Amino acid sequence: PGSIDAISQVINIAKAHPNFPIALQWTGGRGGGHHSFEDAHTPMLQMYSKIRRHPNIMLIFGSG
Amino acid sequence: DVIKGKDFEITAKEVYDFTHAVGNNCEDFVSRPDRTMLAPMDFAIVVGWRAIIKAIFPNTVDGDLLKLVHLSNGYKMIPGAKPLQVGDVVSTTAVIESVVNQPTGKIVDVVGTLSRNGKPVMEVTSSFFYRGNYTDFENTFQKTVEPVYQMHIKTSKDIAVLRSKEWFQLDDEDFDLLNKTLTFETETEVTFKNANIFSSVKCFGPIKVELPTKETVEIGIVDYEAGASHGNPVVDFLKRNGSTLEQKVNLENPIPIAVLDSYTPSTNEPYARVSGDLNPIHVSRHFASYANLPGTITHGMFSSASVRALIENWAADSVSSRVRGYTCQFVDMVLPNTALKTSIQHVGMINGRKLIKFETRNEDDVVVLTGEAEIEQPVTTFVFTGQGSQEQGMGMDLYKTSKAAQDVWNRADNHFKDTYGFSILDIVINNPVNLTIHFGGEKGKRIRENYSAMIFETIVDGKLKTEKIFKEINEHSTSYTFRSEKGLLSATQFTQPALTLMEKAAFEDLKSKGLIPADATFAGHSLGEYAALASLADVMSIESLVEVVFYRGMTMQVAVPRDELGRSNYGMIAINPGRVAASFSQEALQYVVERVGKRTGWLVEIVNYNVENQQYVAAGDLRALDTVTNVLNFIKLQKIDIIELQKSLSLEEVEGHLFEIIDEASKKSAVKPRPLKLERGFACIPLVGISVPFHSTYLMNGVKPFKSFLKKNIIKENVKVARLAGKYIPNLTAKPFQVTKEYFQDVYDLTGSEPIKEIIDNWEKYEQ
Amino acid sequence: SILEDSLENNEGVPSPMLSISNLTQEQVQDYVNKTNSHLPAGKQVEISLVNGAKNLVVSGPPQSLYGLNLTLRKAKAPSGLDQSRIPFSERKLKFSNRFLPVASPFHSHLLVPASDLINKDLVKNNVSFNAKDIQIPVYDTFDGSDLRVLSGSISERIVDCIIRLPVKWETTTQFKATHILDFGPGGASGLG
Amino acid sequence: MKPEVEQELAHILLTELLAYQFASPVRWIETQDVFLKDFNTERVVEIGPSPTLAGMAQRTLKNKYESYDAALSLHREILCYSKDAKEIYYTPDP
Repeated sequence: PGSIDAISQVINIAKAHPNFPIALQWTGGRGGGHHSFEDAHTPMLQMYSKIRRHPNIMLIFGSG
Repeated sequence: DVIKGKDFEITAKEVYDFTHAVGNNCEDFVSRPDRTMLAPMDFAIVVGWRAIIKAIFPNTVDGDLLKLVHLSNGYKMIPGAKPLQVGDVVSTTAVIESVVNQPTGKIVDVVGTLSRNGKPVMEVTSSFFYRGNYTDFENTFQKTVEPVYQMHIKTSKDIAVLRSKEWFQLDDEDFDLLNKTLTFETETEVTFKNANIFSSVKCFGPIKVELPTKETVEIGIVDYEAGASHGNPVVDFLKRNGSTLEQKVNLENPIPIAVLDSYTPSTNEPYARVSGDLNPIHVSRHFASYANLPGTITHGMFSSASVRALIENWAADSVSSRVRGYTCQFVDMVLPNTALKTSIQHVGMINGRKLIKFETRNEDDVVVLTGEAEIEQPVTTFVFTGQGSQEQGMGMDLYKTSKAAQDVWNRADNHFKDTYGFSILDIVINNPVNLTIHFGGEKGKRIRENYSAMIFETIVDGKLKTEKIFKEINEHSTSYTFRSEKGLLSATQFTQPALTLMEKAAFEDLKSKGLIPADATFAGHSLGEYAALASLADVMSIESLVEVVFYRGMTMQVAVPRDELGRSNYGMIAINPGRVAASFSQEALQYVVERVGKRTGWLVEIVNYNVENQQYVAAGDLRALDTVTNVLNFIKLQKIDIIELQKSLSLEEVEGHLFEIIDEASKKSAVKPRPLKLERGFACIPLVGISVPFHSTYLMNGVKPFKSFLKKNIIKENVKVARLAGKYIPNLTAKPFQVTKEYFQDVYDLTGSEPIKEIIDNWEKYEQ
Repeated sequence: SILEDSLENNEGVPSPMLSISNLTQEQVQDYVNKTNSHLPAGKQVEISLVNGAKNLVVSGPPQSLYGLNLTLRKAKAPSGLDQSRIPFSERKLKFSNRFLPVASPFHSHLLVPASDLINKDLVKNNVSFNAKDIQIPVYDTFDGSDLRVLSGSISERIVDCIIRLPVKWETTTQFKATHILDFGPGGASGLG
Repeated sequence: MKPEVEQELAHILLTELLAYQFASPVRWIETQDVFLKDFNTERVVEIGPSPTLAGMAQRTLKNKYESYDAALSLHREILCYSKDAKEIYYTPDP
């Protein structure tokens, strides 16, 4: 994911199969190569609680 | 006999009680911190009730008070009077206007006049009805205020017929009625003696004549008197032989405002207590039942104040101040706990106020209430446009539809034809490339002298250098010719009349539709200030206007030395301090222009201060304009914050700093050909057309010849002070016209004028 | 006219308490300080509730709160602006604001007058709260403190705490606990 | 002050203002501020061929009355006789 909506999408793929490991690699806008107009903290700061109510989501911070 | 009431102090709490009784939750009446409490115009009835109701009591007006009926009641605010306040002490006076025996019963029309501090504040109107069969005729009488009749004395027999009537009685019998317009403001007082036959008929009022200003002056009297009459001859005459001026003017289509839901109170005691109407009919079932009513009828007065509140809220946007007139017809009765959809539309105009009509029906869909209200327009200000935007055919559409328009144009077009030999309508209608006047027969020669007397005076060091405006027109000239490669509509001597005319016409149509607010403020931009003064203050005739304005243009055309091809040594530049730099302020443009003024010893001054930090206009020496336009271009590409360099360096330091910048650009334009062609800038635009540095100090010598021209056209008697005081914003001063020592001084300061200086100096000419 | 406009601009039906969301307490106070600049004492609006982080509640006369509402209306941005292709820093403030369901300006200078009068009344009936009698901490709305550790009248405090003083909700919920029980009005739209 | 006297005076003041207006500059910025702020006009109507003084008073509002207007909840309406007939004569569509 790279968007707040994108994250929310992953959360849905998560409910999809609650027993399956999903590595949500939250990248930021300050990464290398491909980009994003997005801040690295805001999205995560904002989605964290919801991301965390799904045990199958392995939250991984990247970029910078 | 007049009925005197009682003095009445409005307590803060009498208001609380009344508002809450009728259910008026307007904030103007609720005690708020740092505001005086206002009293509802409805409250007038609480004050006058005892003075008014007394009027139906005398023995000569014998009625069965238990069969009494309220027909109507209204309040009219006398103009200029502020609304009732919590502080006020109020004297009430109830005169009983008309008491007439009708087929069905006796009718009494009462008038209240609530005064405050000597002055009258508002009028209250109530009419009551004693039902029954009356022969009381000896105690019956009727006064009515006849509408104003206008009469256009066109012919010689017309004036003959009028002198034929004994009631037509003017001051100087020698008055030249021929070709004037008369108005007849009549009141007719009648007393009955029989069923249909009048006992006596009085009919009096002033006769007035229209002035060029369209003001009306008393010329004489209507004075009719007759016993054993049968009809009113005077009114009949004026009806058939005149037109009836009604001050109301409908809109095109009624405009719906809102449909609201109302309710009558559970009990009537609350209203009765605040109002002083202890009439048992409304409160005691056994009295209601004895009078054969449907029950304990709701106070017709409640519905009056209840509905009024709705009008107040939704039509006046809850600005108590705005409603200045309300009136109410009690169509049918209402019991307590009835629901009332009352609807409100905007129906027309009267004297700048919105005419509003309403109708209230009940649950059975029966009309119970109907009245109208006059409500003030939002604060209005009129600004009159100056030259530059004139288009061919401008406002010619309105000439085709509006009568007001035609009269304005035609009066003017005629004056122009008969004194200068051209049609301003033509020039406007089809922009003519050229136009020759021909000094034909006896009338041709009359015309040319009016051309020959065009003078441009120039007081230079005591000396008065006067020249003919029209050099060439002389005793041997057969014609003159105005020229313009584009079209004469854009040559100021015609442009100005055209503009003034279009505007004055348009405003007089608005005035005719009753759309001009009384307290509106006005201002004009250069030229438009004459149109503004004419439109709102009628300071001059329609002809006087086009005259002054036309000479003002001939004057401008001649005050500047000209070429062979008639070229100008001057011009105007329109600046935008914003475009130079976001840093470049007003003091910055002033500063810069004042330096390039002093430095080059040329002429640049700021002429138009139009929009702060955005639109300015400077005039003067074409060379000085080419410097400023370039000095400016430099400071922009240079990014020179002068507000910052003023802090860091000294006055003399930055002074010299741009004195250098000036001197490198000033060399460049002095070395340019004869009548330098101003070119565009980054924040400078040349005003194509203009050739005179007007609204600079340059035109200071051409003042006193115009200052006489104006005095010969703006007569003392047409300057009504109130039309200007506080409403008129000049251009010299930018402060609302006041005839005060204070104001007079500011004018001297901005101008230095003899007539003024003496006046300031000996202001104590106070006493006649 | 106001009610009309406030309605076609998706704001509430003008009342004495406006609630602004996603603005700094500092940010909010800024706009109000501006609005209040142009008004007389008796018409001014203040922060009533600091319900949370970027959640606040301004309060005053409805009309002057409507004025604040207008100054705000220009500073914001259409909700579906899609600033996803705009660099983060460069984007525009998106934020919510609406009038609240209440007839009176609580916690504002408008009510200070009724303060002394209410207390004078509370005495003329049996009512008072002795710190001896309260059995469990009652956290002060402003302090976050206990109302028992109080020199003067506990009654008089909670009167002035509802009528004049702001509610620093997070600081007044200083305590630590496993569980909070909401007995107050309004299901899931309520304080809990 | 005596009415006739007031006239006589007010008259010459009026004629003075008009005569010298010729030379002195046009203080329109100060003027607009008089009726915009001192008077708080809600309907400023321009009577002319095109809307020039209007867009003038419009810019002035954005440039200076941005905040004043908002707080004081005053809706201002700027109308040119040229283009805004409907709104001046109170005659709309449906």
